[PDB]
Parts: sequence; structure tokens; C-alpha cells
Amino acid sequence: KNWSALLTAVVIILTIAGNILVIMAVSLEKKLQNATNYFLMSLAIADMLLGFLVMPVSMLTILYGYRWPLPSKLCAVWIYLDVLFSTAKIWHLCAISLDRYVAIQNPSRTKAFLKIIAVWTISVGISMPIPVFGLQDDSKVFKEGSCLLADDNFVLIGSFVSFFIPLTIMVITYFLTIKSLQKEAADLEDNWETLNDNLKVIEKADNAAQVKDALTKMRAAALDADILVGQIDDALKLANEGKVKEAQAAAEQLKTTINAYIQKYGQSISNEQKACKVLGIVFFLFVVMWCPFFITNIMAVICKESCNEDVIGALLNVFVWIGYLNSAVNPLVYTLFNKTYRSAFSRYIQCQYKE
Ligand SMILES: CC(C)CCC[C@@H](C)[C@H]1CC[C@H]2[C@@H]3CC=C4C[C@@H](O)CC[C@]4(C)[C@H]3CC[C@]12C
Ligand SMILES: CC(C)CCC[C@@H](C)[C@H]1CC[C@H]2[C@@H]3CC=C4C[C@@H](O)CC[C@]4(C)[C@H]3CC[C@]12C
Ligand SMILES: CN(C)C(=O)N[C@H]1CC[C@H](CCN2CCN(c3cccc(Cl)c3Cl)CC2)CC1
Ligand SMILES: [Mg+2]
Repeated sequence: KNWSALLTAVVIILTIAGNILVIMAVSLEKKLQNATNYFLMSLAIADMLLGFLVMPVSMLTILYGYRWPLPSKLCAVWIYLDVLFSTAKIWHLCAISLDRYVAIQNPSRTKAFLKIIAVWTISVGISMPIPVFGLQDDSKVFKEGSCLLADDNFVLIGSFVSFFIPLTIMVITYFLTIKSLQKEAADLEDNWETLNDNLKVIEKADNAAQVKDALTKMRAAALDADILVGQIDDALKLANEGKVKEAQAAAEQLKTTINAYIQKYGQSISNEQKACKVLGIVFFLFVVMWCPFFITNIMAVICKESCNEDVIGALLNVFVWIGYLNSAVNPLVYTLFNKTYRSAFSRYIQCQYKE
């Protein structure tokens, strides 16, 4: 008689339906066809595959008191799917953080589907000791007729190698991305005063000194931020001949090109900080929900002697569902914090699929 299967059946269908909707939204709606959204589909494939393959077998074992109810050579395989799909999500979340960072030092699907194939192959490579050695020796994958990783080298080596190369690189490249977008906003409303200051200088002017210097100083300050470089140069010639009343009126026709360009760049940055913050929640929820399973699984190995493994085991059976639930919640994040995903999901529920 088990309570727990009534709970766990919820988490599986949330996982399956939501991650299908994310897969559906990137496949269909054109305003999601960018490289960072191509990763989020691949992530959702992993979360949906976790929900189809790994999670109902976990529920099944809950209904046999953890005494493993299937063929023995499926235990080593099930473990490989359970580790792969998670190792897939951590190298996904690392890649997005890293790819958006290299995007800031810069001015395609084949961009993305090489990088996704690069990440999946580093997951398939890293998880591959499990069935190659587990299918040889049933005592890497079974303890006491319960299917679970029973090799501590695979846990210790896998956890740090598979989760601390990527987490480190993800938490550095997330932090540096925040600092790159803070310097860009700082550097742009620096150029605001420099251009704006100099406008008030050219409108006050007496002579061709105050106009030619203050368009020289406008031009280099324009060069830090395309088309307005010519429009300063189209007005830099008027002051050089001495046409001062003409260059002053040409500059209030620069004021409109300036206000138009600054706001567009400024909207783009405020977008990309809202977008950096959405991932940061996808990133934050992943660690925090796996955090109790992770720490306890490592302490299983560290205090084999000094601790009640019945209690340690009774928590791992509980803590692994906290991290399963993480599959369910990536889609909810998008629903409340993207207009684009919410509008799309709200039309797939109305069975209406034409952009
Ligand atoms: C371990 C194996 C047997 C599990 C099964 C993996 C299956 C479900 C995976 C692997 C390859 C995946 C497909 C690869 C690429 C695409 C194209 C994309 O535009 C829509 C989804 C779609 C069609 C994927 C759907 C899910 C998929 C079919
Ligand atoms: C009763 C006698 C034999 C002693 C048993 C001590 C056991 C039950 C103790 C010692 C080590 C402990 C674990 C150490 C680390 C963590 C991770 C953290 O998120 C809190 C829970 C958890 C998982 C603890 C639960 C209780 C624990 C398993
Ligand atoms: C950022 N942080 C800290 C992390 O990502 N931590 C990680 C914690 C471990 C997660 C691995 C996923 N599997 C491992 C194997 N598990 C298992 C399988 C069969 C039987 C039994 Cl009993 C068990 Cl317990 C279930 C979960 C990935 C994330
Ligand atoms: Mg000033």
C-alpha cells in the first residue's frame, strides 16, 4: 500500500506535457528561433525523456518497496539514462551561460545544432562507464536487490568531474555576463552626457572654434557606440568652411538621429538583462532542487561507517523527486516571464497551431 505513487504520478505528467509545449513553441513560433532558445528545446527533450523513460520506473520501484521489479541488465541501463539526462541538463545550462557570454564579445541553426551535438556527446561520453562496467558486474548497479549506483568511484568521480567542471564554468560565465551588461549600460549613458553636453555647447556658440571642437569630440564619442558618423561628418565640413549658423541648425537635426539610436540600443540592453535574469532562475532552481540529493549522495560514500544508511537511503528515495520536479518547472518559468511562450502555450491548450 503506497501513498507515494499518487504524488509521483502528478510530477510525471507535468514534466511530459510542459516540456512537449516548450519543444512545440521553439518548433513553431518564429519569435523563438534564436540560438539560446534552440538550447532550451534540447534541454526540454532531456526533461521529457527523463519523464518518459527514467521517472515511471522510479515510481514502479517505489511500488515494490525498492526491490527491483524488472530484468537485471535493465538496472545498469536505467541508471545510464538517469545519469545521462541529468548530465545533459548541467552541460546544457553551462553551454547557454557560456554561449551568451561569447555573444557579448562579438558583433544560424548550424551554429546551434553543432553545439547541441557537442554537448550531448560529452554527456553520452561521460555516462558511458556505467553500462560498460555495470553490465559486467551486477554489484556496481545493485545493492541488496535494489537498483542504484553501488560503485562509489563512479559517484565521487562522476559528481565532481561531471558537475563541477560545468557548474564552475556556468557560475563564472553567468556572473561575468551580468558585469558585461552593466559596463555596457554604464558606457552608453556615459556617451549620453558626452553627446548631450556637446549639443548644448554647439547651440550656445559664437564662432567656428566651439562648433569644430565640439563636433570633433562628438565624433570620437559617436565612434565608441554607424550612420550618425557620416551625419556629424556631413556637418563637420560646414564649420570647417566657417558656416556656423548652418552647422548649428544641422546639429539639431543630429539631435533626432541621436535620441532615436540611443533608445533602440538602450531597449536592447534592458531586454538582455531581463533575459539574463530569466535563465538565472532556470539556473538557480536547478542547483537548489538537486542540492539536497547531491550532498546526501556524497555523504552516503563519505560516512559509510558513521551513519544510518537506512535514513540516508530513506532521504535519497525522497530527495531524488525534488530534482525530478525540476523537469516540470523549466516550462512554468517561461509561462510567467515570457510573453512569447505564454501566448503560445495559451493557444496550444486551445488546440490552435497557426502562427
Ligand atoms: C534512448 C532513446 C531510445 C530514447 C528516444 C529518443 C527520442 C525520443 C528523441 C531522440 C531524437 C529526438 C528528435 C531529434 C530532433 C527533432 C527535431 C525537432 O525539430 C523536433 C523534435 C525531434 C523530432 C526530436 C524528438 C525526440 C527524439 C525523437
Ligand atoms: C541513527 C544512528 C545510526 C546515526 C545515523 C545518522 C544519520 C541518519 C545522519 C548522519 C549524516 C546525516 C546526513 C548528512 C547530510 C545531509 C544533507 C543535508 O541536506 C541534510 C540531510 C542529510 C542527508 C543528513 C541526514 C541525517 C544523516 C543521514
Ligand atoms: C548542481 N548540482 C549540485 C547538481 O546538479 N547535482 C546532481 C545530483 C545528482 C543528479 C544525477 C541524477 N540521478 C543520479 C542517479 N539517481 C539514481 C538512479 C537510480 C537509482 C537510484 Cl536510488 C538513484 Cl538515487 C537519480 C538521479 C544530477 C544533479
Ligand atoms: Mg556632462
